Amino acid sequence: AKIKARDLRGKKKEELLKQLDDLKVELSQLRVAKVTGGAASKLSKIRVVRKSIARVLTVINQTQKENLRKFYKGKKYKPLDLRPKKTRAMRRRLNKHEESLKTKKQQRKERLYPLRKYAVKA
Amino acid sequence: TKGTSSFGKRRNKTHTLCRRCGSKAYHLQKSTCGKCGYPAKRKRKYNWSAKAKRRNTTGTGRMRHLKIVYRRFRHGFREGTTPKPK
Amino acid sequence: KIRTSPTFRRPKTLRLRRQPKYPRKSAPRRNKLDHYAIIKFPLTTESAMKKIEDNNTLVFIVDVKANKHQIKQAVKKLYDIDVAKVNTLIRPDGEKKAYVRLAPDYDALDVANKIGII
Amino acid sequence: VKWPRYIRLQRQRAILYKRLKVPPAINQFTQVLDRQTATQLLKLAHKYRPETK
Amino acid sequence: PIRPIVRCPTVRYHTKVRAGRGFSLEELRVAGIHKKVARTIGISVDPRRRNKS
Amino acid sequence: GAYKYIQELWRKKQSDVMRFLLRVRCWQYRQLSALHRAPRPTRPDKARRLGYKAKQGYVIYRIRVRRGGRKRPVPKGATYGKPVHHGVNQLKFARSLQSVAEERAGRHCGALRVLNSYWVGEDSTYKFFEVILIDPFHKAIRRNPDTQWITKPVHKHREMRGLTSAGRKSRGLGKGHKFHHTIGGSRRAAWRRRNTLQLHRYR
Amino acid sequence: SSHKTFRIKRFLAKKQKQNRPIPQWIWMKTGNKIRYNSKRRHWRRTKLGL
RNA sequence: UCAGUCGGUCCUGAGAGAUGGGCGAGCGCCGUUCCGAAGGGACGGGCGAUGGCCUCCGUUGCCCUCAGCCGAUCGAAAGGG
RNA sequence: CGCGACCUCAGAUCAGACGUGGCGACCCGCUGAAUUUAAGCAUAUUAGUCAGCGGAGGAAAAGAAACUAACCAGGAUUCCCUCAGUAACGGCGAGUGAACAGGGAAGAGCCCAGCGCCGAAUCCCCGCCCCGCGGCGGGGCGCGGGAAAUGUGGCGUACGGA
Ligand SMILES: [Mg+2]
Ligand SMILES: [Mg+2]
Ligand SMILES: [Mg+2]
Ligand SMILES: [Mg+2]
Ligand SMILES: [Mg+2]
Ligand SMILES: [Mg+2]
Ligand SMILES: [Mg+2]
Ligand SMILES: [Mg+2]
Ligand SMILES: [Mg+2]
Ligand SMILES: [Mg+2]
Ligand SMILES: [Mg+2]
Ligand SMILES: [Mg+2]
Ligand SMILES: [Mg+2]
Ligand SMILES: [Mg+2]
Ligand SMILES: [Mg+2]
Ligand SMILES: [Mg+2]
Ligand SMILES: [Mg+2]
Ligand SMILES: [Mg+2]
Ligand SMILES: [Mg+2]
Ligand SMILES: [Mg+2]
Ligand SMILES: [Mg+2]
Ligand SMILES: [Mg+2]
Ligand SMILES: [Mg+2]
Ligand SMILES: [Mg+2]
Ligand SMILES: [Zn+2]
Repeated sequence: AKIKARDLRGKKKEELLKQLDDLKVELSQLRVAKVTGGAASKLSKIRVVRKSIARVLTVINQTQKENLRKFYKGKKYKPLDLRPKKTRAMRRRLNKHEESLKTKKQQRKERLYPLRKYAVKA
Repeated sequence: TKGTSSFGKRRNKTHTLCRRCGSKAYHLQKSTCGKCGYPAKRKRKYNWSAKAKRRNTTGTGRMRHLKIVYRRFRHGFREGTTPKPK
Repeated sequence: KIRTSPTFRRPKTLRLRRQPKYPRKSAPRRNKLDHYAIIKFPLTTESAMKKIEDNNTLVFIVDVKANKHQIKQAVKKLYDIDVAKVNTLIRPDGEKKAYVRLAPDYDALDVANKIGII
Repeated sequence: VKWPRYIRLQRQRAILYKRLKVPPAINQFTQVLDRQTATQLLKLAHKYRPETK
Repeated sequence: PIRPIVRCPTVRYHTKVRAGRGFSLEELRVAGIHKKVARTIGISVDPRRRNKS
Repeated sequence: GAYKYIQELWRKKQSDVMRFLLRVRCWQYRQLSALHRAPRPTRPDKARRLGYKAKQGYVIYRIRVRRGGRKRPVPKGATYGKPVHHGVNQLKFARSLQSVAEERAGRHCGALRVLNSYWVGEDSTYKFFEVILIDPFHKAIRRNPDTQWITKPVHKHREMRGLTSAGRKSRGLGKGHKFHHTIGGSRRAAWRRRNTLQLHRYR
Repeated sequence: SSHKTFRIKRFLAKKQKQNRPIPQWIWMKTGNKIRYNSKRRHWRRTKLGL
């Protein structure tokens, strides 16, 4: 019937592949029917099959990339596609740890002379 | 024979379509583009033709990635987070 | 050791190969040009049908990025039919029309009427 | 042999040192300690080597 | 912060008193206030001011 | 301290001891190319007082600049205008040759940033400068708070904006009665501020 | 010219496919003001450039 | 509008154009062998590893030895092919 | 002859990073005219302006005196009013033309080299273990590698310091 992604994620890879190829076969024969000239049912079903193929590929890719980043979750060097894709300037920006590093000179300066909380009577 | 008869020898084009700017100005003999300067790594751009500059700017074409960056900015470029499922 | 040639050239040094600490791309890119997307749809023109009924061949419409070897292998895998030769041209509309001459054992009429085109 | 430019440079520099009138403040380093005294000094210096990491 | 009493330099305005940049180090040391704690408690300090009066 | 003796010696350039070193260095540098990297600075004390520290991430580039003035890049004559602007031969560039040296050194090494530059030798037709470059993306520099300021994008290409020691001299700025024509952002900023009509709402 | 290059032939292919008329079912839309295809090209009036 | 055999694709002509270098405030320019450590090749021999009936050979990894070229590269649907 | 260091220079599809280009209203550096005015025009004026080149940021630049003053003295930089169409420059012709002080907006100060004192007391990289990791960091174990004495780090900078 109407295939949806909720029950596709639990499916294993080989079953998804052996469903994807059947979707490809059905799309191909629907294309053949369109070229020959048939009823509008096949023409309408062409869009449904294409979207179903797209949804299956999306699920397969999401599971594959999720497993990849799960594998690279704890490692130090990770592939560029798995790295966070923010703006170039933000990536080149210093991190919070480096920008929070404070030299001993200003550390002891803040120690000896902290900013006080004061008030003046009218 | 300066005019109409001279016009009859137009049979070998000088420029071809540039592979960077897309306009038909890529000089073959010069091997350079008169519209954007394809061999030069810097896009041809002069301030004495404001109309020419405006015809091809950042906001002219599709903005395939920049308009995505614009809508990501309003959320601060979130990464790795998804809305809570039902 | 002594030098015979009066000219000096750079000595050949040892150079190693790539051993990255991480792959540049996490996974290899999926083959978007598979055996189903290489061929789009067979033609149903009267000229094509006259060709399949005489020369024992088939006509397909494919993308411009498909080689004759790729077309032959794709047809063989999709329809289990041996291919004698392939002749490809690019139509003025942009699509590539491929004539697939089958092996003498197979019959184009039977293949056509069992894949749908008739 | 047509030596590389760097080899040629580092050799003709020594040639220029031997050619030009080197001032005494610089040429004083050319006059150096003899071999037996040098190795005796190294033997003495080997006793007070600094500690490694 | 608090800024000191200051009179304008020129002859045109030597009869008027304005607000200063900060309290001088000599004034602070007479008052027994450290140069590093004065800013923390909210006292303007500039080390360039002299005291010829 | 050795550096005190070194700088005192370097201040006596006209003596024979330093003159021999200057000519030997000048000849050796002339034999080399126009732009090359020196593994260690020629003048340690001068580099240190310009900001160089002997740590990973700082490099020295010894660059050569053709000595002389600047003639107008026009055809043979052809100053098509009033006789005031006919000057071609006796024109002078508005920036020092040191500023030129550091700007092309920085242009060549686009990944690194210019800190300072100094003078290591000169000839009739060439003058030699050493330019100090910082690698902003080396962690030994980025993780050090007192020198991580150069890593910020604000200091991008200081030499081409005129922010180095040589560049600031050409701008003609500083406190004093001698620099009234540059108070504000710069000389051009001061002129722009002066040459405006501050038309108020109520006039 | 019979010795067309691949890029030029592809460019001509797109222009030919663009030259077809508007289908007759479109102008029945509600927010429609397209009475005809005004950007049609004829090989004797406009030479398409190149 | 269907090609191993028809052409392009290959080569180079007049020319054009990077690297080295030099110049230039600078986009860049000059220059084409000139102010260059310009060879990623190999008959053969030796060391070591693998596969196949480990015979003999192939792929290699390392070393010895030998080696000129003229300048990367582009440039003709009437030149060569 | 060879072996082993140091120094200068190469080759790397070597491991890990960075720059390339675009917009360019505002900003920084350089180059930079002629229209026009002077009732002509050559100095001037247009004008450090247009054009041209390079470089960024969310602002930029500047910036804490080799300062202003000559008074009973103020005290970083920047912007508004004022000084002022003044001093002054100008075929002293046309025209050009600031700054000080004063009132406000804002207001925040600092850090090295050098001289010295502390066993280089400093820093980087790779291997392993634990923790959170979609701003790759913290702790521990490596007679692991390296930078550095041709000078890293702590004290310390003209207001004195040790
Ligand atoms: Mg310190
Ligand atoms: Mg021509
Ligand atoms: Mg430009
Ligand atoms: Mg004039
Ligand atoms: Mg000067
Ligand atoms: Mg045949
Ligand atoms: Mg050229
Ligand atoms: Mg060719
Ligand atoms: Mg031919
Ligand atoms: Mg690598
Ligand atoms: Mg840029
Ligand atoms: Mg006039
Ligand atoms: Mg007039
Ligand atoms: Mg006139
Ligand atoms: Mg003037
Ligand atoms: Mg002027
Ligand atoms: Mg000027
Ligand atoms: Mg401009
Ligand atoms: Mg700034
Ligand atoms: Mg000071
Ligand atoms: Mg002021
Ligand atoms: Mg003026
Ligand atoms: Mg004032
Ligand atoms: Mg020190
Ligand atoms: Zn173009």
